[PDB]
Amino acid sequence: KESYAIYVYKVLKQVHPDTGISSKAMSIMNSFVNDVFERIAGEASRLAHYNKRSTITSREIQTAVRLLLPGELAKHAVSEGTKAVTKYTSA
Amino acid sequence: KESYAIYVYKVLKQVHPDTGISSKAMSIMNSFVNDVFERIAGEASRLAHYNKRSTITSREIQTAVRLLLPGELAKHAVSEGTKAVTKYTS
Amino acid sequence: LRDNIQGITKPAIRRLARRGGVKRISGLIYEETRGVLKVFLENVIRDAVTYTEHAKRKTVTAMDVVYALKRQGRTLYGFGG
Amino acid sequence: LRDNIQGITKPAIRRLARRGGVKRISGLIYEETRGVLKVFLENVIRDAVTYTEHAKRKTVTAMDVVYALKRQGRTLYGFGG
Amino acid sequence: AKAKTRSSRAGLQFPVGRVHRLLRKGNYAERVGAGAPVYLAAVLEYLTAEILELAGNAARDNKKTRIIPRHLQLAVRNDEELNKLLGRVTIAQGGVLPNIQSVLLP
Amino acid sequence: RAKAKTRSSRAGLQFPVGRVHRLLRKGNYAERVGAGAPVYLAAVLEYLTAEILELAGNAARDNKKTRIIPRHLQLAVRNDEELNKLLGRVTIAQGGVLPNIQSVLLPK
Amino acid sequence: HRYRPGTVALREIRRYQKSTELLIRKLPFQRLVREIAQDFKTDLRFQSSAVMALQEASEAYLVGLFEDTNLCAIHAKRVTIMPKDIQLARRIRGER
Amino acid sequence: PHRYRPGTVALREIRRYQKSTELLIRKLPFQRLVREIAQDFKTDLRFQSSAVMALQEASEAYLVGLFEDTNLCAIHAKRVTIMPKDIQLARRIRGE
DNA sequence: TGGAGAATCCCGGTGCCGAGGCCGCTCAATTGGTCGTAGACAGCTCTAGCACCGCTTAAACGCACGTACGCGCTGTCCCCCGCGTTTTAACCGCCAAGGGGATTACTCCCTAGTCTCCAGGCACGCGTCAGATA
DNA sequence: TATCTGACCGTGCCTGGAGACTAGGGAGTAATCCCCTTGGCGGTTAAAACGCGGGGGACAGCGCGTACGTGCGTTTAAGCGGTGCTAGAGCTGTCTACGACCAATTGAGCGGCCTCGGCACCGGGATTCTCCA
Repeated sequence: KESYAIYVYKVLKQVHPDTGISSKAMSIMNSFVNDVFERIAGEASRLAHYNKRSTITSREIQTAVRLLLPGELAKHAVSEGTKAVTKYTSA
Repeated sequence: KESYAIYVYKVLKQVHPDTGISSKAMSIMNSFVNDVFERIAGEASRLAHYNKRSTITSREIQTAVRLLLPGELAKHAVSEGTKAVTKYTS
Repeated sequence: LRDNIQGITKPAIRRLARRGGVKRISGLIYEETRGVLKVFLENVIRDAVTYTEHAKRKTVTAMDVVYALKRQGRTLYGFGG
Repeated sequence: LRDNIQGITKPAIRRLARRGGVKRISGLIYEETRGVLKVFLENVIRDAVTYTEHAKRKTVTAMDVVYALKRQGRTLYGFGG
Repeated sequence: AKAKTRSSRAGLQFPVGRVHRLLRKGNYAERVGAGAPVYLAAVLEYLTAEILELAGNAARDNKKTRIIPRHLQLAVRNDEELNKLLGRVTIAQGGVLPNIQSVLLP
Repeated sequence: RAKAKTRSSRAGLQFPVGRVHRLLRKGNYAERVGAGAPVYLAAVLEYLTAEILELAGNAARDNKKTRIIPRHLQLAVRNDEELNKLLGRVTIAQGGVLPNIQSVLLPK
Repeated sequence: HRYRPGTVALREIRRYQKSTELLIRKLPFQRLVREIAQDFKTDLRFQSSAVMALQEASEAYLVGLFEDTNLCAIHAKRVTIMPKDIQLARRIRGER
Repeated sequence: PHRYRPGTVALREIRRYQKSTELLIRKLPFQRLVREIAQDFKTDLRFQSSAVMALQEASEAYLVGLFEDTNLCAIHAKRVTIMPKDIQLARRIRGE
């Protein structure tokens, strides 16, 4: 079985260094990550099919995030996403 | 641009011979056929992904029709699809 | 198995109303709440059994219930996905 | 462009309430209805603007509004959807 | 040999080939079976026939021989199952069902 | 060959770019997947995970708990407006409800 | 002469429940759409069918909301609709 | 003896059941209800324990949200007691 | 406003089980090279969206008057809450078959892929009949 | 009932569906194995059912005061028609860079194992806290 458990633990230790987490909260966070991934991937697929594109790009995921997430969350998610794409391209 | 206009008109002349259909009504019927197509195809795709299957078959479409459509509509639609599939195979 | 809707007892509906913030409950609430629960459980269980029968299984797994709940927009985190 | 919410007049809101079946209307309904319409139009128009700026267009199409309403579970027929 | 359409083999009016193409390029599965477009074409033809039946009845109730969007709206909201299938759907130029509550009437 | 550097490390992310790419290609979303799309999606997923986990840790600190239970996740989601809008149709199992008694229910 | 208060309202209810025409004037709704969309993108164009789609969706949404508002007003033993009925209906739907 | 006025124990129960997070329906009657509903769809059908727990969690969350909407409907009619017309109005506004 | 009983919070001790860390390894991610096509970019055509003017006419707006209706108040009775008591069936622990979910192997039939070709479906012009107004 | 204006079947091009063959891989079927679902038995004890008093709130009646409904005259700008113009939607062509694909390598994550501290639980005591005089 593949899960997002160790990455959620790494993000938690980055954010809260002395706060632990239980197994049920891990199952909820894994389901949250899977649900958000499915939502953004489905919206980006629908965006690619609307404009006669056979490719999902970072632009597709960006406008899917901007469609799905509310205002402050959308703006900040665009901020770290564009930062990550910029750092991936530069190195 | 493709549309289901001639097929909807054929079904209408099949069941209501002395009855035409307007252009906006035809656009609504085309949007209805597209919406039901997208619903059944998406549910069948999700069913295939849940069962670790790489094909969409008549079983997936039948289960999608059973899931989406209400009771008597689902029963009659499953009967029509099974009749068409058996007539196609025969 | 017959007449198991009486297993959802009146103090259970009282506790569920207390969690919702209901200070005072009338006596005809319980039959309506039992009917509402039966309608909801029928709607979820029918889709779960359909998902099970497509898989050619004899057991209703938790993911079938999760997919049934996601079918009518009632996503349930904590049981798999 | 300013003060354009007042173009949704009191007889227009009255006609919408008469189509909805409302027999008697308060005087404070109209401001509330204009605010609800502004919120709904802001949501749908923002989604349609995002759809028409993803395609690198400066014209909002009818299919953009159709896709935006289909996203919020308000599917609109008769416009190529 | 002579070309026979797959809709004629299945005894349908809706195109099996177009539904098969839209299933193949719609990105639903890697493979698409032979009976799935026949099944989905039959289901779509049946639902079209049901909507057009009730719309023709609503048009004949108003002494009109042409179906307008109002007749489709009356057909959808007058049948319980079709209203359940089309509950979150707005039909343009459709209007509403005529309903007045009992307390509003004198 | 050179040293095998992870795609997550060269984008500065903890979430896996490679797993996100392999779930995007096998999810039947498009015929092609771009290179920067899994990076962008992993960044968005990591941001949302950190946003929920910060408020969940704050809720666990408010209840004097070192660990995070589903109640803390429910409090974190429903006490924030944007996370409640994102997760409005989502039931958190073993999560409970917010404390809310109406003003007219309380005695005068 | 003068009718009793309520029968002209019932005649208007029966008139507007059998028609399909749009009850909001086209130009004020168009200007409201261009006023709202100015906050998202400057110098933006609209097709005519996009504005008609927005008008049809907005009219259907307001009519359904006023139906639920009327049920909320009837539930409180009233015939006059008030803003608290709109707020209650929008909360039960989940828009507030 | 000592008696509390009616309403104090109710508010105490509201506080202690909104502070808690457990399941308020007994497990075995819910399991028999689930099995007697499922036997009308397919006979000789088994159930995982996690499926019944997931059904119980979804059912409890649905009933608690419905009772919140029912309570706000009852407050809208200048009442404290909830009645079946409140549940019917809430389900009609949601669309059930 | 003072006081008795009840509930609620706080702090100290116990122990237990699940969370956090470590280890071998295996398989999925990474690196290097190739190749074909998706889309980026430039260019042009022609649709159609924007701005403006006149007018005439339906719709909106302001104001007067009156009545239906919202709302506050009062009374009463009935229905539900609080609490004590009895019963009952839920909850936990512990076995025990045994049906069914999961895994592996194999072998075969179904479906993608491609060449060809031709006929069904789409755009368009011509004929004309259905709701609408008077 | 009389009349009207557009909004509704035949013809030509063309492109995508059909027929046919080949390859290959997904899936169906047989065997098997270990988890886990179901059923049963017994104690126990917690919770549900039942009964009863009483109080407070739901509901009906009633008066009043005001705020919408209806109607009528005046204003005003929506709507239709027409003209003009230019942004830009949409199609076509070329090419190039970027993603699919494949083979070899390798280290990151996953299953298993182990251990200890975070927290549920129990109880004495302070601290509200509700209700009655």
